Amino acid sequence: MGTPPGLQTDCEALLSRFQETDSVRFEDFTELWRNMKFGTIFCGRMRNLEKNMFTKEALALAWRYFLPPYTFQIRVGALYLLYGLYNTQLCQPKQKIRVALKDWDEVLKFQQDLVNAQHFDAAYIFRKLRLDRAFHFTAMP
Amino acid sequence: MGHFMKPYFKDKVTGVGPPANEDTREKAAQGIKAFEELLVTKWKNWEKALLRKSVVSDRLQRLLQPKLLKLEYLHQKQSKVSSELERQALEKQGREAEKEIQDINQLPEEALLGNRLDSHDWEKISNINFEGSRSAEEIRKFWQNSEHPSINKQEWSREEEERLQAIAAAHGHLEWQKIAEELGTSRSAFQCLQKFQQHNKALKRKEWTEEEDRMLTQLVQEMRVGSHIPYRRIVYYMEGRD
Amino acid sequence: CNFPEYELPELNTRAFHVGAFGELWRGRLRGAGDLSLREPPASALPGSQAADSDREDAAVARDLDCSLEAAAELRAVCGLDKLKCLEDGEDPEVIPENTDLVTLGVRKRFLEHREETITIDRACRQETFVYEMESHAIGKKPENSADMIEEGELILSVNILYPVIFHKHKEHKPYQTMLVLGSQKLTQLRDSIRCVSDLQIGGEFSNTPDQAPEHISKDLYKSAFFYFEGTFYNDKRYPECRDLSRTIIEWSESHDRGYGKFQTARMEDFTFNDLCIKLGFPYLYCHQGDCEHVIVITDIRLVHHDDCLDRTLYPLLIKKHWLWTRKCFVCKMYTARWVTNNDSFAPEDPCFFCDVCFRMLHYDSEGNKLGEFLAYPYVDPGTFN
Amino acid sequence: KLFQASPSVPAKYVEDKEKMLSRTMQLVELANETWLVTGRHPLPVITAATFLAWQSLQPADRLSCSLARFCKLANVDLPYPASSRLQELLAVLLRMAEQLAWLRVLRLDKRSVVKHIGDLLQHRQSLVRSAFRDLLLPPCMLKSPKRICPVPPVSTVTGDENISDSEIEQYLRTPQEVRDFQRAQA
Amino acid sequence: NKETDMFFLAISMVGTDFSMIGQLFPHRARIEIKNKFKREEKTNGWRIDKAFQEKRPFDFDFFAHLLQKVLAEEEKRK
Ligand SMILES: [Zn+2]
Ligand SMILES: [Zn+2]
Repeated sequence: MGTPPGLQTDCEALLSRFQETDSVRFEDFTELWRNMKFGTIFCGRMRNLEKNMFTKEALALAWRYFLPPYTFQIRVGALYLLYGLYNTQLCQPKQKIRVALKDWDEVLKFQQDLVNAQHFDAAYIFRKLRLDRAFHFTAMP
Repeated sequence: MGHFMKPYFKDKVTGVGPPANEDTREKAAQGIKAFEELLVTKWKNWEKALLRKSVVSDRLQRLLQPKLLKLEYLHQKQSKVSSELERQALEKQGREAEKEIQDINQLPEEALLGNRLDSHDWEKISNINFEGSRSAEEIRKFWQNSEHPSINKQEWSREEEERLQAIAAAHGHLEWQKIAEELGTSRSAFQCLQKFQQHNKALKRKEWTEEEDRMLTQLVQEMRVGSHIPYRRIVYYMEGRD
Repeated sequence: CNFPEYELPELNTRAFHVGAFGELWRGRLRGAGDLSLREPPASALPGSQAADSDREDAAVARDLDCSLEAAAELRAVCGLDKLKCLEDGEDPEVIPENTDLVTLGVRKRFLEHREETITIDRACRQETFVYEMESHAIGKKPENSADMIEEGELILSVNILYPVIFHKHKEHKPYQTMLVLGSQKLTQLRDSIRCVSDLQIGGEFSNTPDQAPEHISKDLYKSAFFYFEGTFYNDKRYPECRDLSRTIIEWSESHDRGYGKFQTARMEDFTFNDLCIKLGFPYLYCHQGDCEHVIVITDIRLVHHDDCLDRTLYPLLIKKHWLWTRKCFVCKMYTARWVTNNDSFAPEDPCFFCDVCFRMLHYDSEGNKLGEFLAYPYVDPGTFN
Repeated sequence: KLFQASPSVPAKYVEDKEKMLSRTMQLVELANETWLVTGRHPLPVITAATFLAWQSLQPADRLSCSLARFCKLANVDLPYPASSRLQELLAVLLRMAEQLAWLRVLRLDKRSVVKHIGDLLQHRQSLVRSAFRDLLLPPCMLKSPKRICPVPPVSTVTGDENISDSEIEQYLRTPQEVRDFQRAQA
Repeated sequence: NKETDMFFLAISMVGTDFSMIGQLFPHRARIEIKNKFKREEKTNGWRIDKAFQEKRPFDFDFFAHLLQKVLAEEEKRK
């Protein structure tokens, strides 16, 4: 399947802009999200199966950005993108992010590092996703 | 990735599979057919053209073989024989055979084709002229029933359609060979029945019946999940649809 | 170690033991409650978190090593209002123009050329089966206690390819996707499949078409087996069952056929947790002695509280390919129920006939045989797909 | 090993040994009488004849098999000129096929003719005698040489005592080149 | 072509001593020099005669060096 037509461009542009801001704060990411108005992506005459698999692939690709080798602020921006995509979807039930066994532990260590780094925004967003149980315990993403 | 298509296990050096199993042998002895038998390929114009070529070639060899064999035997006998008058008689026989082979050469392709029910070596034609790709009986049926020129390939006239309908009603829509014979346009039973079924009000129904609705509803409720139903697969069980 | 790795990118993975993989997943989740089948608290707008604040801020403070006030500040910061730029009342059927997404530009380009009187419709988008089955089963719970999925149970996705294959296309395959449990025995999956080959019938009945066989292939033969990691799993519950694996072992082990040494096992001896299997790598199944299917373990994951927890439905069907009905040649529209060979009337051999055409062509009112032909009852795999 | 149902070979390619021998024998004699054997290696022509005979015994499928596949199946080291010998015999085969009425009407080719070799052999003698009246020789020199062994001009004159003397000067080295030769291989 | 010019210049320099010829070129045997002569004579008998007359000073290092240079140039440009 791969990626939706144009989603990769929007995601990479958003992540690049968030990097150029040199800020890890969630305020900046939400401000960009509201300014370019990313949440519309879940509207536009897409039917049930279409919203389901579009959200699945979008969450998988947002996870792909959330993984290494990209550095602290890139991964923080990718986590913010994951949070936005999951919490602005209109699926029923809300579709879950596909995460591999090999990645659960590394993401847990990254959350622990975020806690130790005192940048509690990203750690809280990950914990909020965990409360939503926004992730699926899969073998591959 | 594509190496594992059916058959799942295939011999590396020869590509063959294991020999026939006991269950498969019993099933074959019971006459149970395989799904692979349903695969049939449409007759492209090349297939028809080379079938025609094969038929003409076959008839040509059938007619020529006795003549040329006679000529060759006669020439052998002339070569071995020394008697002068007998040699002259054998030479005359050879001249006659030469004239016969020449006029056969000059015969037209249509004369070579002959009648629809003429005999041919369908087996040899199949396995030597199409290398066994199509079965001998299949080729025989195709030729004699559709491809031979005596078959009425022309489009149906309106009078022909009306008479077909009338005589189909007269014959009770049964024994379509008699229907085709009474039609008198050299049509076949299969052509007549296909035509009637394509314009028979009893088969293709705009209306509905209680049993059709009941079985449609039963199949739909048994299978349907959400908005999906087998629209065109329910037609197997109830009659008169797509 | 049982650590999944890509053998080929996005195509197949290395082999691992399902039980050990599930135990490793549970070890990384047991006691946290994330793998539980119980509904957790969900996010909300900052104007409605007051009820959830007492339950959430303390836990956030404990886990993030931050103060309760810091937890509350984080919650206010991460409020959905900062991300919910669509109001909850907005319909999804229209592209909102107040956006800079290239994705929605492409969506607009797709939708604009589909509004003419010839193109406007709400028909199927690309496929139907997946969402229908999802919405029919997702989030449901069983009517019986014994039919409840265990919390943290493994969910395995198994694809079975149809015996009918295109032979002209290779990117895509004709298959049906099933979901099975780690604890389930392979007996349930074997017994669940409704393959048309089970309905196979035989015998020639041109003289007496009404005397069709009383027994389908399922009533005469029951031999079936799975193939994983070089192991045959043959059924032997019934006398009709035969261990087909012995003949293929005899054939293959006698010569260098390109495959290694093989060994036999019964079908009821293994559960889905006992297998050491790859993901995405093709595997084999067979039944009726000759009806082989291709088995692909597309996916494996732990159960989620939003998944289908109703085990009465398991094994689940979630995706299904399509086969075209075999329409009889006489009317070229209705589905065939009979096929004839040697048929003098038929223009080609074999020729397929519907139950309507067959009798009215080959038989008179009394049912007497007409002409020369051999006739066989036919079951359409394109129908019973 | 073509004549036993070994596991390494499909049973499709097993025949009668005597029929194979007779087909190959008659093909080899045909090659002999057509001047295809004199002054050349017999093993490649024999190998070709065997391959064509085996193909002709069932043209249905063997026409799809290659001589390279054949030697692989038989475990035989094919001579390099086997293909050339086969091509020569195929040209002779077409020259023979042109004689018969049905074959010449059918407008056969190098490939499709495989299924009439028995028929040709049945009437070999008369048809080949007729065809010779149109012989075989090395195709290299059958290119219609309009000139054959042209007579060279007579140049038997040897002069009187010496026709020239500057030749010796032209064939002797100067002292510069003499030193150059001395330093050449130092 | 340049290799042809080299046989001509060599045999100008040294005469028709195929052994020394084949030695100085890196991969040409005496048989190759003979075959080349047998090919070229028909069209370049004049050039062979000119070369016999062209008793060019045969220096070891000069010719070895100009060889190596022009072989390198030809190989690079070819
Ligand atoms: Zn099956
Ligand atoms: Zn009908």
